[PDB]
Formats: sequence, structure tokens, C-alpha cells
Amino acid sequence: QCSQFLRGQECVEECRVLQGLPREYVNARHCLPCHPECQPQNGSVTCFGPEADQCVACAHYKDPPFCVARCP
Amino acid sequence: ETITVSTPIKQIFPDDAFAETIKANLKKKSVTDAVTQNELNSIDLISAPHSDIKSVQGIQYLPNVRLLYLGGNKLHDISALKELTNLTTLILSGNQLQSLPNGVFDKLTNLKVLWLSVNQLQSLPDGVFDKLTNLTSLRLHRNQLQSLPKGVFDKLTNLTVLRLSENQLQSLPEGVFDKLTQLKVLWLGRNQLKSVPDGVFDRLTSLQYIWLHDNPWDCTCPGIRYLSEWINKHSGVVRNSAGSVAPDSAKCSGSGKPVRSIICP
Ligand SMILES: *[C@@H]1O[C@H](CO)[C@@H](O)[C@H](O)[C@H]1NC(C)=O
Repeated sequence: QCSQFLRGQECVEECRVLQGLPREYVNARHCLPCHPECQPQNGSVTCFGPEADQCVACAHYKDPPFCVARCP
Repeated sequence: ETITVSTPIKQIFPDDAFAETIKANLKKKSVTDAVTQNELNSIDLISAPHSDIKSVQGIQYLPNVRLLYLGGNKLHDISALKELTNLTTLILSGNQLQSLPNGVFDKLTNLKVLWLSVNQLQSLPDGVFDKLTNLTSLRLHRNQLQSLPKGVFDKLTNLTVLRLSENQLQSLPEGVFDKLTQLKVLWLGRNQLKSVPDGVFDRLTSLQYIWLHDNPWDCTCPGIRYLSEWINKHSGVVRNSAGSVAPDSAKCSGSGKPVRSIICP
């Protein structure tokens, strides 16, 4: 029973879209973490979906279209 | 703006929800409590999503407010935000804004994030964003814009995200994106666009994601040549509403064939 957003089983008023870690996106009122290879952004969302090719910027390397941990 | 003598919260902020908000923010015991200007000066962050706020009258007394999360309320007037010069994040999504005062953002020159989505904006004033030289994200999703003023984004040279989906856009002004060389994310889906200006995307050299779906693209030649050739040359940039790479997501009206499938003689 949640009136606003859910992070796991917790009812929360906001997700970590613009601040807080891990950064999150929203799907059907669920807070979900951005892929860990997306670099947290200051001034914009960090992801628009779950995948490593939906980040605004990559935290380490990029193997287009994917952000990746290790040098391609 | 400054209060000179201690004043009840309820009197500074006449909206019952917003007075409750200030009270919780300052951890007071009731909206009848009097507050000082130094207490109001302490407010850096207001977060009151879905709080039934109908007016933010009184917020002009918060000179240091920097983050303003007001999504999902009932605002139709934002005149009292005009001189909150330390604002960096202003979220007004999901309110009842039908229009914006001319020059309402002109003093908010530190704004980075300006979200105006899910309102009922019928138009944008000429030059409404011109002073927001540091803006990095602008969202206008789910409004009722049918056109944009020429050059409305030209001063937003640092813009990284621009969301224009779910409007009623009939056309894009020539050159409208020409200054957005840092733009990475552009939503244009679910509008009434039958064409774009030739070359409209050609300065968007940082663009990584674009949404073009659910527009009635006129795929007759030669008008469709630029958009067809652009998509073919940027087939990994186009995303469908689900968020996946889908260059075929931009469809011709009538036939439903993919725009990028059209070849002009
Ligand atoms: C962004 O940078 C500003 C100024 O340097 C800082 O005060 C703020 O905490 C930062 N953004 C995030 C969410 O880290």
C-alpha cells in the first residue's frame, strides 16, 4: 500500500533522480537504480532507464553504445 | 524581501498546505508560531511534492532557498519566485500553470534544472529562458504548446537535456536547436509535427538520444529527404517510447512505413 513511490518495500515521497546515491529512475512509481556504469549527474537525471546504454554519461569507459567498467 | 518583526507562519504563507510545509521545514510546533527572518534565511531546501499547495505566497522571504521541489501541487501563479536568486533546481511539474509571466525567470541566473512538465502551458513568452545561461535540463513534457518562439533556446548553450514530448507542436522554428551543441537528450515524441526544418539537428553534435515517435511525419518527397537521411545516419540515436534503439520508430502518417525507409529520387 503506497500512495506515492516505492523503493523496494519502502514508501517514499521522492526517488533519487537529481541527488542522492545510487541515482535512480522511475518505472510505474518504483524507484530503481541507474546502471552502476552511469556517472551521477549534477544538473540532470543520471539515466532514463535500467540499461548501461541509457546513461547521460559513463562513469569509466564507453563501448558505444554501452558504458563499461573496463577499457574496451 | 525581509520581515522586520516576528510573524506567525500562517500570516507570511497564507496557503494552509504551504504554511504546514514551512512549519515542518523549520521544525516548528504549529503554523501559528511566529518566525524570524534569520529562521527563514536558514531554509536551503523545500521539498513538498503532492502536498496540495495552492500558493507559495511568502516564499519570496526565503532568500537562500536553493532547491525547490514543488511537483504535483496546485499552483497557477509563480510570481513570488521571481527574486529567489539562489535557486539552482526548480521543479514545478504537475501543477496548474497555464502561462508564465514575461521575465519570470530573468533573475534566476543560477538555475540548472527547470522542470515545467505536466502543466497546461499554452505558450512560452518570447525570451523566457534567455537569462538562464547555466541551465542544463529543461523539461516541458505534457503541456499544450503548439508553437515555440523563434530562438527560445538560443541562450541555453549548456543545455544537456531538453524534453518537448507530449505537446501539440505543429512545427519547429528554423534554427531552433542551433545553439545547443552540448545537448545530449532530446524528446520530441507525441507531437503534431509533419516535418522539421532542413538541417534542424545538424549542430547537435553531442546528441546521444532523440525521440521522434508518434508524429504524423509527411513522407512525401522532397520534403522528407533531410529527416530520412538524418535518421539513417543516426540510427543508433533514435529511441522508441520504451527507451530502446529504434530508428524505425519515426513513422510516416497514413502508410505507417518507417520514415528512414523513404528514398527520394
Ligand atoms: C552540484 O554542484 C553544486 C555546486 O558545486 C553543489 O553545491 C551541489 O551539491 C551539486 N549537485 C549534486 C546533486 O551533487
